Amino acid sequence: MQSGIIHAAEEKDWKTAYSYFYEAFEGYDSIDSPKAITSLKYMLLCKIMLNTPEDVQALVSGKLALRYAGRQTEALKCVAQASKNRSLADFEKALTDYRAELRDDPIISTHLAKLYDNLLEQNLIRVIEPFSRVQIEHISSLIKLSKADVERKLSQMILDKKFHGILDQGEGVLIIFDEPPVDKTYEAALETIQNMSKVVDSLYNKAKKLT
Amino acid sequence: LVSKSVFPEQANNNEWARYLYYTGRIKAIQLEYSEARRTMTNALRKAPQHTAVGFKQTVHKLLIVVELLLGEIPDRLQFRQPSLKRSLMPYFLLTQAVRTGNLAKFNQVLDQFGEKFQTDGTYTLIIRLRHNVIKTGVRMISLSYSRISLADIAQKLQLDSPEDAEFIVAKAIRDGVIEASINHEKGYVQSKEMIDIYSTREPQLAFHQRISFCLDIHNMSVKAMRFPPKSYNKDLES
Amino acid sequence: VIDAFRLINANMMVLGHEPRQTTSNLGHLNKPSIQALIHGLNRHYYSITINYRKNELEQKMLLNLHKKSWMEGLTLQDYSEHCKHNESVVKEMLELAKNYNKAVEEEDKMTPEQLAIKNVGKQDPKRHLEEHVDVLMTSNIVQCLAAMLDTVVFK
Amino acid sequence: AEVKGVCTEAGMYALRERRVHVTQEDFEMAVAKVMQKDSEKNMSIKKLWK
Amino acid sequence: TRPANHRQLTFEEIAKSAKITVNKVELLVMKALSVGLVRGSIDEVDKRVHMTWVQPRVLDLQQIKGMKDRLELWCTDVKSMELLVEHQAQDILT
Amino acid sequence: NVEDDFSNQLRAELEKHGYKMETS
Amino acid sequence: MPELAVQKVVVHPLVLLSVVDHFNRIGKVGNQKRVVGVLLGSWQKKVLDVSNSFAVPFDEDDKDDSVWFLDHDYLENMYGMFKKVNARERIVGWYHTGPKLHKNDIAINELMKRYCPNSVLVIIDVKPKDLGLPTEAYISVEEVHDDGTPTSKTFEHVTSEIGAEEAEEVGVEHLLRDIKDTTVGTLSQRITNQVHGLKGLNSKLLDIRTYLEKVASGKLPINHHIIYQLQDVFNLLPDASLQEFVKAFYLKTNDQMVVVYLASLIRSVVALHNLINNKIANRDAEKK
Repeated sequence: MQSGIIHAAEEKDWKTAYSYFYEAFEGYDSIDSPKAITSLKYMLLCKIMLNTPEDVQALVSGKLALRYAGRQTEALKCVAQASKNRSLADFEKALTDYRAELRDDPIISTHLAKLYDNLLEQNLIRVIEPFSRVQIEHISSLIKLSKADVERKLSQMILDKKFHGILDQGEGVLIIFDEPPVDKTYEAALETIQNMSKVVDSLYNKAKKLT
Repeated sequence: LVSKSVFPEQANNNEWARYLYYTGRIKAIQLEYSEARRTMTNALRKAPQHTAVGFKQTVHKLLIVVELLLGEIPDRLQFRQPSLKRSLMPYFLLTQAVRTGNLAKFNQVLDQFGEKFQTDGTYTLIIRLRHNVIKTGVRMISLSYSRISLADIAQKLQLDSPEDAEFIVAKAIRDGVIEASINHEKGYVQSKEMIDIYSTREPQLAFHQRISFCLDIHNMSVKAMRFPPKSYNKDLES
Repeated sequence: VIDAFRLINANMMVLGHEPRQTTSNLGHLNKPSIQALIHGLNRHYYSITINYRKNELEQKMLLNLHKKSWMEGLTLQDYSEHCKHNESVVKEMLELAKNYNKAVEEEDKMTPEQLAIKNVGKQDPKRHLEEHVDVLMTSNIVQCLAAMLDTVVFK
Repeated sequence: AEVKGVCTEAGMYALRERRVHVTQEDFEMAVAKVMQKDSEKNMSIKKLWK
Repeated sequence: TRPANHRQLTFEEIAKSAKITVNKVELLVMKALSVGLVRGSIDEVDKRVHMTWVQPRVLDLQQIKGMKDRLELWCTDVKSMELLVEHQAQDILT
Repeated sequence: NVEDDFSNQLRAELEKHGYKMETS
Repeated sequence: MPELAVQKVVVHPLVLLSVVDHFNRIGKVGNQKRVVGVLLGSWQKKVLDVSNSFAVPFDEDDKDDSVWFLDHDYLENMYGMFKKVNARERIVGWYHTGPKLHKNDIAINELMKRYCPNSVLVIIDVKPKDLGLPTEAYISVEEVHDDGTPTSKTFEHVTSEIGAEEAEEVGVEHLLRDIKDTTVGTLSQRITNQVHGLKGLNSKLLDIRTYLEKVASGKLPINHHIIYQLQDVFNLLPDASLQEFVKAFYLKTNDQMVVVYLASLIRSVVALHNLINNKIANRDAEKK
């Protein structure tokens, strides 16, 4: 349980940290330590960081995991749900009331920054999916976050090729391309053809003997 | 003489190389660069002979001026490999001049060097090499941008007049190698072309040329494999 | 594998009478199953000649397969399918390619057992890569050729 | 056998930490884990293997 | 009449003949695509109707004459093409 | 092709400084 | 009685063979007349594999429909007899000897249902023709007509294929002066298939075409099916489009060539020397 705190927070190996908290959690229930309550809270913190909000929600049940549940588990369950729906706005309002609980743990604090950025990216692709030649301002309203931050994020996404587009800063519009015509037939063909050029070089060397 | 000739198809490999080189210089004069380059290259591999040593320098020297005219601009690497780089050396300058596409550099270099060039059989061609340099400049101006002012182009290539740029651009479009429009009144060249090879009927053409070179290679590999066994079969072995 | 017997006694074979009776025969001998069968055959009357009464009308009936060849020669599949085939083959060809380099560099050996271990001669990259180029080429030609033929003709 | 046991124990630690390279940390825990095996060998006045 | 030879037709003529408004003619026409009485689309970006397929009204004498002359042209086409396919790859065909 | 490297290093540093003053 | 229990029909080489023979065997009764036989085979199988056929006497008029003779006795004696040898093989039905499907057929079929547990109409187009198959399969379907009287008996086509046991295939090769014809195989066969397809398509279009002329003038009925089919051709408007090529073939033969040459080099010494030995070899052989 102590190992997770260090692992998660600084190194950013959320998997490794999670596996450690789960080892404590198992051990703890058998005696029924209060420490068990704490451990369950951490597991949820680590998966939300990965941004699989689904698992965070599913694992907390009204069953067994209600006896290791707390206040933290309830703040964690809502922010995840908000992240799953792809609205930034809900997560942000929710986060204000909970902030006191978040601050005590260093693991969440660091994890929130990245999770915030992730929320913007997923929210963005959703806005971008049906649209084409959409105003940036329209996008800024849907995300409900500041215009500049949006322009910047939008650019990163183009680079990564998340939806692939071009952002026109000269007109206040974002150009969206959609549903690639890129085919696997072509892509597979590229790997093979590079290996062929190698074989011919080796063949020519042997050729010299024959001549 | 050529029109009345018939080369046997069962002539030997030295005989073919000599014939091909010599034929190659002739079609190049007529305005047929495409067959001229291929005939000269193949002669060198076909017969490595001690006769062949005297010929090789001429074949490469003539070959380079012959390529520039067809519409390919040869790369640097080719100069480096046959270790005859020095023989090739005055030629190498003429090449760097086409890739830049600037007219002014070409005329000076080609003149001083021109005296040497007379020797290979290049002199007749030499004049026509002038036009390739600009043709390469026009292809870059149209392709790269949409609209750039006519005056900017005039300065870059070093043409005599901004007026001179119009007339040359106007001819080039008719040939249809450029695929642009020049707007005389508006003061710019408009790029009508876009870079593609999947759009029109054209990916099929792209396959056609790739496949075409192959059909010849296939026929040669297969026939050649069989060829020692043909003599063994005649020698009476199964 | 068919044989004919009239079947006559053992003594007739032993004496050598049995070839006097058979005249107007050619005869033949085959062995489905060892010495025991040969002995059984000799005792009987051995293989007496079987001829066939056959002709071209009967021969034509047996020839057949499908008139349905009529629909099938023209038929070509969905374009997504054309792509599946092309992809599967190019992907396959990559795997074998790495062995191929060795193959061309070497293969001085001509002894099938030694070659097999040395340059992965058994599971050869040459045989299979050729086999692969040939399926892909033919498959693409018939599908492509049909699509175009149908277009012109129906309209 | 004990000395090799250090490298071998190290690998278990690298998986656990989820590393790809066996770090210094893996080795720290390994010496101490191997020292406990040694202690057992000595207690029993017979070899461990059977 | 017009669909068959060339696919598209204007939607403006059909609304005026109806003598009923544009916002209610579309409604019946959509219903017709749905059942399968007719197949195709209504494109309001140009206010035209693109018909993919049309039903042939049944037991009309005139239609039989119409299909016959077309059919003969197709028959020619098959024969013309067949000579070409055999010409190249004849060695391979045997 | 042509030797772009010799020319770009000298041009890029120098031209850029004048361009700073000239334009944004 | 069962005719609806067959989706697919497969025939052995035997049945196609057997029918031609029966035609003569009856005492050469033909012309206008036909010859029928029993088909013996399977049923209660979605696939119909007709095992054998044996000859039956028959006189047919197909220009009338109020006279035909069908031998009653043969069907019954043959069904009763066969159970002991094969309990699955029962009388599957009867073959008609061309040239095409008739309405004249429903009548003959009816009797066959009564006698025989099963019937099926396999139409073998006349005396030996064609490179491919000449058999079509039909099952008698009962339908309503919304203009006449419900319960009419007519024939609907079902897919015809072939198929036979291992021993039989082996027999065909022995007898025959080749093995089989085209349907798809080698590189050559696929191209033949294409040419086979064009002559075949052309035949189908003539049937429709000759019919329209006959319906328009000469007053053959107007059916919704014929008209539906024709209209679609115009509507679909297929548009020629890109793709399907490859260039790989050359590299493979080139790769094989280098190895092939190493083999010819070792071969050369023996092959070259052998030439002299052969001429001398012939003299020695003759001497001793």
